[PDB]
Amino acid sequence: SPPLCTLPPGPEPPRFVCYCEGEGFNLYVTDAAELWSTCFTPDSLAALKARFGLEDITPRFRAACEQQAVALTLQEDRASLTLSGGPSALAFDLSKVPGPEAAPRLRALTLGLAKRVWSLERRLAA
Amino acid sequence: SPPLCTLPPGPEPPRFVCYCEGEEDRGGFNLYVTDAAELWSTCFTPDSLAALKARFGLSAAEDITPRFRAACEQQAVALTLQEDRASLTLSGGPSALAFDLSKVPGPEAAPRLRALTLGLAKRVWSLERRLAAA
Repeated sequence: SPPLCTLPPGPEPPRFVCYCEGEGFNLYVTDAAELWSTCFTPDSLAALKARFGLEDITPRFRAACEQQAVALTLQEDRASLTLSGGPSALAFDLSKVPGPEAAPRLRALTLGLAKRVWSLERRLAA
Repeated sequence: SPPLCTLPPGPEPPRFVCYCEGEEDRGGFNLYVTDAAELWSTCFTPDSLAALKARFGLSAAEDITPRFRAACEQQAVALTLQEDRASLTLSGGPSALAFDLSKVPGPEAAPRLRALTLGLAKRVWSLERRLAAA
């Protein structure tokens, strides 16, 4: 079950979603109109783990999502996503994803959430 | 929590979401179907809702939401697209209900989809939170 979380974590309406993908591995955040991504190459991911020490990012991110310990800074075409939980706070630089690239991902994201809801509501009934 | 389902039912990747709104401030009922690119709605008026509920022998004070919820549960929802227009069929129950949908305009459709994506994610996070307990 692909981890994600929403911001603000309050009862206020969520204004952003943060999620991640396969370990092509990446972090994403969107306000559902624009999409920001870490945009990792397999080289720069290792560089990141190395700067930070490792060797899997997903569990740290899952852990921050559960704790609602994710911090988000957005200015323009650049974002930063911060993970608190582990030994060192983790920060990620994100760049805005061009519309034609972001678009099929946003489409797939929404349709995928819905299938998760339908499915989760099934399971919960059991 | 608000009823929805995805199509196609089964293991294949979803191409469409069906959901509904209203019948709580209580707002008029509408059904919405989307491929997450375009949005369609029942675009009900009070007259058209009465006329639909008559077309299939339902009453004015009757909520439609429970039957839609029942179609969603059983994945007994049928969809047609002329692109220009749509049909939705509910077969969750004893009697089938068919709906005419038209395209929702952009300046209204766009903010509804954003809210849908974000709302699902809240729902997912909350549901997945609510599930770990049992």
